[PDB]
Amino acid sequence: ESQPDPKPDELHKSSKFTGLMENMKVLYDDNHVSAINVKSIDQFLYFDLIYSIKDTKLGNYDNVRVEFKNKDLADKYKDKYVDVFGANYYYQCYFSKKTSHQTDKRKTCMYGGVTEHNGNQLDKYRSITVRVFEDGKNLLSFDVQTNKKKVTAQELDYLTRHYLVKNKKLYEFNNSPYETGYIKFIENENSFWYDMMPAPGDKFDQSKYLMMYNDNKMVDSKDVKIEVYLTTKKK
Amino acid sequence: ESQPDPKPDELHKSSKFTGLMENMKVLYDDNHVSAINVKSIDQFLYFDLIYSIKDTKLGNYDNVRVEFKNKDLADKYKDKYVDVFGANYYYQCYFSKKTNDINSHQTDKRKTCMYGGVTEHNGNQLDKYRSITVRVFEDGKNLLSFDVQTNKKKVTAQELDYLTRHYLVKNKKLYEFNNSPYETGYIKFIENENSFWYDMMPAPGDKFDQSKYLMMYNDNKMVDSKDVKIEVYLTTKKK
Amino acid sequence: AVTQSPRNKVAVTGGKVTLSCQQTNNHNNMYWYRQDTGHGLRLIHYSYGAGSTEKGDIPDGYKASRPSQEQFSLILELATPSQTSVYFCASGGGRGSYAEQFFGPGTRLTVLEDLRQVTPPKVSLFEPSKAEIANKQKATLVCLARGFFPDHVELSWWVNGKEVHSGVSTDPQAYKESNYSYCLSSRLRVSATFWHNPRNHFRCQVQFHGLSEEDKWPEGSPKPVTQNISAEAWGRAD
Amino acid sequence: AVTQSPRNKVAVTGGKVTLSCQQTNNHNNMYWYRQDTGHGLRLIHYSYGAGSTEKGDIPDGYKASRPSQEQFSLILELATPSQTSVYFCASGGGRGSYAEQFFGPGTRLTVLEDLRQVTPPKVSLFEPSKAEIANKQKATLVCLARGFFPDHVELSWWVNGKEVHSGVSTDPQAYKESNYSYCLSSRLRVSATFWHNPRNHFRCQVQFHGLSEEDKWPEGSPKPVTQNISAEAWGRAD
Repeated sequence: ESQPDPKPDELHKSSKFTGLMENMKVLYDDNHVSAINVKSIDQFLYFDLIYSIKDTKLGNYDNVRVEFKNKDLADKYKDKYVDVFGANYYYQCYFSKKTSHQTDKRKTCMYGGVTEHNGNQLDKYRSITVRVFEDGKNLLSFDVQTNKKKVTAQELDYLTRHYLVKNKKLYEFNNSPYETGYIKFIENENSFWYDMMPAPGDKFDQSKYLMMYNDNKMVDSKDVKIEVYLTTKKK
Repeated sequence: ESQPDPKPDELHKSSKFTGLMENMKVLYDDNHVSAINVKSIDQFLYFDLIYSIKDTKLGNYDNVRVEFKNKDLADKYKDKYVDVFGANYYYQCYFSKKTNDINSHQTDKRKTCMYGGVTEHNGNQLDKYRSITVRVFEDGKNLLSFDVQTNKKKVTAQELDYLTRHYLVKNKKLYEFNNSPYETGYIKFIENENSFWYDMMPAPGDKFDQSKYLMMYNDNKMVDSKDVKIEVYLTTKKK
Repeated sequence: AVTQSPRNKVAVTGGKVTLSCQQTNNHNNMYWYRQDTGHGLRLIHYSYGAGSTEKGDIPDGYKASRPSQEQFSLILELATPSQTSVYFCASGGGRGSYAEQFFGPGTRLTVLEDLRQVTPPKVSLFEPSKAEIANKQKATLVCLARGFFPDHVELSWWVNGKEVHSGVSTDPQAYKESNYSYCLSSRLRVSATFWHNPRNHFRCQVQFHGLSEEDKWPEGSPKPVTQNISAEAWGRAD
Repeated sequence: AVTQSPRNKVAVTGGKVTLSCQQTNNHNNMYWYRQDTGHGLRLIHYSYGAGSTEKGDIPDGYKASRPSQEQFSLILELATPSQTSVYFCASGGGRGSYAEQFFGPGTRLTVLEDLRQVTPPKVSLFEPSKAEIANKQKATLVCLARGFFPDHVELSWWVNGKEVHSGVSTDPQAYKESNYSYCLSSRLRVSATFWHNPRNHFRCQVQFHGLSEEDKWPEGSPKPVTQNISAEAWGRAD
């Protein structure tokens, strides 16, 4: 482990949140952004990149603003053909307005989720394994596919939670069947985790939560073991 | 007496009315229509007359539609110089619309309605203001009495009634926003041997129709300013 | 524009119900309220934008969803009599900032424990008398709709094929004449000569909204798919 | 348009308060509502035309008057704490028909049993740091008003003597920091270069509404007749 493991009393208790879990749920539902082999078409601020990605299905957007943790990340991907994938939001998705601007009609926002296209593709779809423990008891386990060599943690986080939402009711309209939960991404000896439950209060900010993905943290699809730890509600 | 006096169990009981007495009070507040030496400028229906009476104060109207009990009353005053005085209303005041292609109308902007309140101007004026007396009895006990001025020989009951209830409102809180301090009440207009009375309280229910109430004035009932003794009988609330 | 779907709906207890709202104002904020005679207009759930769902004054027993900028739905998974109310949708400015919001026509929803309780109204034309008071006229024509349920009705007056408003005195809201039956009256004051003119035609319309094609009717009995009922008359002699 | 007078008002218990409403729509109906966090928007009194005043959901404790087509006043003769709320006027269509009504800007009314409780705010400028998070920027400058009572306040941003709206994030509504004290925040996200430009002038204005000339200020203590407070700063080095 590299990042100190979450101590029990460090995790967000879902019961302390009283403001509709539907805002979290929505992020890990069937909808999300995905682009393959595309180049940025504009930029709002030094730390973001506007991608022409149309919502082929729902039709909610045409352009996606991808904000990063710093200017370096943006410049690094600016005018470079990459692949995009991530949980997006609309509420506080403020960007451009009209030409650093561009963008006419339908738009959404996200963080990180950028990876190079060439030299990162794989013939056969990789299959990582998720070990979910419910009060330590590892009752559930499933596989998460992909075909990128250096896949971002975000793409895996979405893929993992998605399964849990549909099969384990991870997130519900108003709350969750779990008190606490965190997803642990382990590579070699290094490991990092993310808190799956919202902060205390009566309101959830999708924008601030997702901002945890702005580091554009990538993981090696061959050296990754994912483990989800959940505590149930003591009914 | 001519009109049989109001039998106790015949008067409206204010407590049976649950719909804001303000709608009644308003009819007897400082505001009312008044026109001196004016002729009608149009007519909506055979039973009404449109006059050009501008509300110099509140500016709530420019034309006043005076409705009558019958066509005869209208024709009688149609194109005759008169004086107008009465408690008007706005809510259900529909009239004319725009002088039309079949409908005899007009009236451009701001308008109100009323019933009767018409008297000839010439030969009806008095140099000095006549002063009638009001005998108000609260449960028989004549505790209040005051005078009502006027300067017409043949003054309408409506004008006196308004002038009477008006004083009562400001000094006895006859009509309040929600209700009244009195259970029943009626004003008795006695001329000579002949006499008539008016029920001062609204009909039972939760809504007061000003248009229907004022309609009791469409007869344009006049009264001799020298042969009139006004008497108001009110019943207090048993708190 | 803010459109609501459906406009009227009667459902059984325990059934699922979803009310949709479509706006064309490109508003980020959208709301779902419920009007109740006694209570005012209460906010159930609102939205700040697509994918946003916040709870209002009374979220209890209601879910919602803002799939896009133009759609915001109110979901009742376990419908109950308590949810019988007229619902209003809006869009625009901030919560509590009505001057910025734009409302929809409203949706009447009634939750009953048996659709077979739904019965169309009985409309009739009447006429009072001065002998019936020591007052004056009160009102000429009278219409009375009764025996209907639920109370999804609209009453109107049409003299000579044209809708009138002058002299119309309709009941503020239908009253219950029994456990499962509503009543509703109206009055039309016209001129004596008008009523006495045998050439004039009067009409009292009553629009009842019961079950529809989307409603699951218990096969067997006749499905109450009635609509507009009228009571007509002509001017009578002097 | 629908105008409300006054827009803010703090009164003492037992005092008489009158809220006026002016419309330029030439609408027959006019309404007076009160919004309360918890309950919805409740009708107090309404009108059908000049001289008409009908009662709504909650008439108890209030009077009204429709002296003309353009005016509908709300009157509180014996003000009670219970009447503290935001009052909304409206004009237009019928009762319950929100799609036809036009609302006014609302009136903040607070009924206190002691005007000595009124206190102006304390406005201050701050600056956060990325070190406090593992996110990105969040917000540049931060403005916070606290220690004021009641909650009659407005916060705005003015960079270089010109009001801005880009990057402004103000609290939806002032929160109570104690029994008789409120709080309110805002943040202004500007470019690092602009912030680092020592020639730029930033300002956060806060409009606090308290006692006026009409208010019976119990003499002696200084009368809380404060108004617009400002927190200003310039750009700092790179």
